[PDB]
Amino acid sequence: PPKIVWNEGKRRFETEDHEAFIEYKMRNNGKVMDLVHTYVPSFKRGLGLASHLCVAAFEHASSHSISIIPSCSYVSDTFLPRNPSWKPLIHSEVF
Ligand SMILES: [Br-]
Ligand SMILES: [Br-]
Ligand SMILES: [Br-]
Ligand SMILES: [Br-]
Ligand SMILES: [Br-]
Ligand SMILES: [Br-]
Ligand SMILES: [Br-]
Ligand SMILES: [Br-]
Ligand SMILES: [Br-]
Ligand SMILES: [Br-]
Ligand SMILES: [Br-]
Repeated sequence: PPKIVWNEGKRRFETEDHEAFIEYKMRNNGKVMDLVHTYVPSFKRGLGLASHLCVAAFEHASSHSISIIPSCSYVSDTFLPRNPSWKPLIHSEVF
């Protein structure tokens, strides 16, 4: 898979070239990660990056016992339905 890094200073997981990313906001004393925006430029489409970015964010949340708000339409409309094994990470009140 493509190398994804965690850029805390920009609240994002991103490709190493910074061009594709998923941004988040932390809430509730660091217990909830709101995935607010996934961005893949058109020239980087077709590489699975949106999904790889989501996996990186979900793995981070899972490892840290953080729940997720899937605010981003990619996360909610595409990633989660296609990857339902990640659904338990979603804050229960979201769904
Ligand atoms: Br890349
Ligand atoms: Br890259
Ligand atoms: Br934050
Ligand atoms: Br917080
Ligand atoms: Br709480
Ligand atoms: Br935090
Ligand atoms: Br793609
Ligand atoms: Br993509
Ligand atoms: Br996906
Ligand atoms: Br799955
Ligand atoms: Br399902």
